[PDB]
Amino acid sequence: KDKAKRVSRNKSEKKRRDQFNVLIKELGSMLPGNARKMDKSTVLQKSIDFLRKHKETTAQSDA
Amino acid sequence: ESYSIYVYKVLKQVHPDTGISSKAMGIMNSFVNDIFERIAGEASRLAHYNKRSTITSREIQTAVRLLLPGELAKHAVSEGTKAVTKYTSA
Amino acid sequence: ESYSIYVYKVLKQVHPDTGISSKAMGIMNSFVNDIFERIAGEASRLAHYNKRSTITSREIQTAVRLLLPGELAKHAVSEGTKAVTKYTSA
Amino acid sequence: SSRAGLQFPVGRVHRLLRKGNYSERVGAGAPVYLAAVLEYLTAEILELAGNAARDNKKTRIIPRHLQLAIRNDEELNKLLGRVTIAQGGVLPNIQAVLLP
Amino acid sequence: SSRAGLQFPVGRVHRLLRKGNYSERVGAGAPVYLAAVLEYLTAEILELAGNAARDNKKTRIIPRHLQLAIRNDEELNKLLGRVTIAQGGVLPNIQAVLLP
Amino acid sequence: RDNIQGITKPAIRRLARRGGVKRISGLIYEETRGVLKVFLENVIRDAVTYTEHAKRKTVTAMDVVYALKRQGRTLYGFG
Amino acid sequence: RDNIQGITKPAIRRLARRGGVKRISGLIYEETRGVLKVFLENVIRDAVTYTEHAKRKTVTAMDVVYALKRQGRTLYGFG
Amino acid sequence: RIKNAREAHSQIEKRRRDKMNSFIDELASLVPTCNAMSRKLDKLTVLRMAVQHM
Amino acid sequence: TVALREIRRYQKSTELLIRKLPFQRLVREIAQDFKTDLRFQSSAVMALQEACEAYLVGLFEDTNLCAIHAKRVTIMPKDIQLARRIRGE
Amino acid sequence: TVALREIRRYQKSTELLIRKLPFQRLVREIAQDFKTDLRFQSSAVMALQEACEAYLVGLFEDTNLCAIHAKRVTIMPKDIQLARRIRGE
DNA sequence: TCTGACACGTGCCTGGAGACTAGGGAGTAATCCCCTTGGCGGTTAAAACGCGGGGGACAGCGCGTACGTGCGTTTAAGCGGTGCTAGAGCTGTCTACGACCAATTGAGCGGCCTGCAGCACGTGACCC
DNA sequence: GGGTCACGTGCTGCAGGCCGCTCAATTGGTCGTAGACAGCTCTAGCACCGCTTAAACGCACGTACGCGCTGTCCCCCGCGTTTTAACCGCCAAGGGGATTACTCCCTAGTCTCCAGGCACGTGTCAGA
Repeated sequence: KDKAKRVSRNKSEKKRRDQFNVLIKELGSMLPGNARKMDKSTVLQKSIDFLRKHKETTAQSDA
Repeated sequence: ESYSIYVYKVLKQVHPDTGISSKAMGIMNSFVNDIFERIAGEASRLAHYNKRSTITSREIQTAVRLLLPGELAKHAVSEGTKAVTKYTSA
Repeated sequence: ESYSIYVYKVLKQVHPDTGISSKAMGIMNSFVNDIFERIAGEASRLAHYNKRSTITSREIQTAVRLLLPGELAKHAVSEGTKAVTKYTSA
Repeated sequence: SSRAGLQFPVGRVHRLLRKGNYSERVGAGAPVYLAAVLEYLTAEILELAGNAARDNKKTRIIPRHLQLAIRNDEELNKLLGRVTIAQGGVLPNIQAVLLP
Repeated sequence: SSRAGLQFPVGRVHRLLRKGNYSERVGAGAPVYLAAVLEYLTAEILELAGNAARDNKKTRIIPRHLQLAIRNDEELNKLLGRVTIAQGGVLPNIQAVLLP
Repeated sequence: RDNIQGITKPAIRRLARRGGVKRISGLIYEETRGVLKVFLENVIRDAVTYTEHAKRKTVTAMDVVYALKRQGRTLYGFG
Repeated sequence: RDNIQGITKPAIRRLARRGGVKRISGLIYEETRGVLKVFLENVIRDAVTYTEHAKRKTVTAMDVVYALKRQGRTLYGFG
Repeated sequence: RIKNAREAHSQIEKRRRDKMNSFIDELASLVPTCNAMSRKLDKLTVLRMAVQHM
Repeated sequence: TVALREIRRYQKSTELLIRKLPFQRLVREIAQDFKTDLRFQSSAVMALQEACEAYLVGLFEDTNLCAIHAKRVTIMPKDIQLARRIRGE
Repeated sequence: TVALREIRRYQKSTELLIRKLPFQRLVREIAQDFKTDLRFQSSAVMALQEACEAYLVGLFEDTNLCAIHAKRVTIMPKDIQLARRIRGE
């Protein structure tokens, strides 16, 4: 019967996964050159490249 | 023994959202020990100079005034004075 | 109380043909008190560090080694050791 | 402590005052007076150290913050002038004559 | 003092150690050891001071002689490096660069 | 008031000479007086504090000796 | 033997830079090593003396703290 | 035989996690706010800081 | 140009600029002159390292000031010696 | 030539180089700042004077050395300031 | 011949010395655990070495002012003498607080367990 | 069959709660000393007055030192390349320190007694 309690814990694990999924959509949509159908790894990869580019550009403007 | 409990409580009262490292805490404990020795030593010397066998708030107050710089001396004395008056009353 | 009697006697035993002025003697008395405090202070601290309630010749001998320079310490320590040896032997 | 209104202990302070051969006798006010003083000084340092932490976006105090907090305060700097702080670092002071 | 072969008082040293808040207890041999040390150090100064008096054709020691004896002797000079001596005067030190 | 001026230029010259000084700029006299005044003020404040603690009206030699001693300067001959 | 050479010229330069030194003569390195050697000897000798008095064979941070403390130098964080 | 397909699947799934985790650490390093952290940030926090930073 | 950058860099950071291993050996090298076959706690050595750098840095600061007083840029042993003598060494 | 003879004379002698009444008034001038209507022992005041002169002599010696380091004979406040700073004043 | 210091003589009290007893502290012994010390292998960064150029330091020359030195005039400090009070020092008396000892109670800390949250892993579903 | 996403399970860590133990705080009682208060006396310090000598202050003149300017050479600084040590990670053994228990000795406290030490006065000697 106590196995039912695990469902709440399963929901908690799902909540963490869902928070990640929501942030992936926001993270991808907040980038320039937006594209659909990017997978989670691709969204992160393009986010990494964007931030490197953004850092490079602001650094390029100085010194 | 340590003051980590009391230091943390004071830190929370001043900075409710700020934590403290173990290294910083060790430093604060050394600080407190240092201050104690300075005052206790001077209070004893004052009693010696004045041929007294006991320590009272007067010896502590004078030791505080001698040891601390202008602003700290004034404020530390005020805190000591109230605590004794308040404790004595209660 | 003063050490003028003992200081004078020692001088006579070293230099029989000279004496000590009043000002010079006041200085020598100030000196003796200063040296006593320095050694006794360190001996007390050694007892404190090692959580001991008794001061013995060991704490004093160590205090002498810590306070005095090499050559002077060797001679001062030798005299202290001999005095105890002679005393306990006599 | 409770009646004194202090966070810091008094009973151990009383113990420490009578211990160590400071005096033959200790008055009731002395442990209390001192406990208030120790708490006061502690609070002042913690306040400044916390500020140093905030200036660097930290929520946690480290030895570097304690060093900065003290040396920037002339009363504390004098009081602790002979004190070395582990991992405290140094102030970034450069003489003007050395600059181009 | 006679038993120890000392000129300095043993009882007085014991009393000072016993009643100076240095510790709860004092060992019987401690006063003897210390009295010998104090006597030795005193003798070192007196020997030099007596020589200083002689070098000035004096038969009596004055504060200046103590100053001369102390500051010429390195071990004593370090020991009394921060001591001020009444009517001690100063040593006649002049820098060569100032001379013609 | 103004007893620091009581230390005349000749007084400074004598002291400077005792310290082995051969030649003196005109600004030394004022700098020296400023420093001396501050030095003395610190010593007296401690001596007076001792007198006040004892609730005395008269400052004694021991108040001075204790003041100098706690400052690091041990004095022989005055107790 | 010869562990003082283990502190290399670049190490000396880094220390001098922390001290705000812009330009360093070639004689500094030897002078600096001599100065440090004296400092270490003084602190260690006292720390060892404390250890010996306690009849111990292992030197602890407190022996160092006592050695420094009596030399007018205290250290927070190490005890 | 076909049992290997499930074993391969669990290894593929871990490889996907490892690739994402590697990117999360790299992404965190590019956000200045992460410099204030001593401990490694959790997956959700790093993504949140990246969008907050942008 | 580089020296100013180095000063800023080293003043900003908190880590030791000396090497730890030769320091540990040096402590024994010296300590053995007082007593042989000694054992040491690592915390004792670390305490020494912090004190040693702080000591030398303070001397460097005074040395630099002495050179500046003489209107010079470089530091020399003569500047160190003046600072040391004034400080009682 | 005159300065060297004066140095030798003042180093040779032991008397106070400051007039007493000006000194006594200065002490009372200061002491009144802390508390009014004070009384002073003469020996206490003389103890202060001896310490004060000893202090200045030490200051002058270091000041002179600083001027010498700078390859100068004349002492300036600049030299005093360096010596005082090095000694922590 | 006089003044100050040293030596000699006299008187009184305190401290030191000697004697005795008990408890607590110090010293000694045995056992156990952790840290330090010692050794081996690999990788990366630091240190060491070499080369070229510029700036800094040192040396030399010239000029002017401030400082140093001497003389004369004016003033204060120092020395000696006179007068009075408050504070300091000493003695005696009385009380409250602290110390010492015993007895209780409450809160907090430390350790252990439980619950919740987080991280990693495996399986199923969906898409190609 | 491969890759991604979604769902559930297993294990670990942190926070909260509970249990057990200790200390401090609290409460109560007794005894003595030290501190506080009161009274009395004397000295040193403070205040005031007068005179003389030396020092300080003011004025004038000249020199040396310090400052400013110019020129030359060497060392240090900066960069690049090569070699070694430092640093990092992993593994093993022994000794010292730490912890616990037991025994013995010394000092402090208490008690008793005397001389020397300390202070004061006189006489002689050395220096003035």
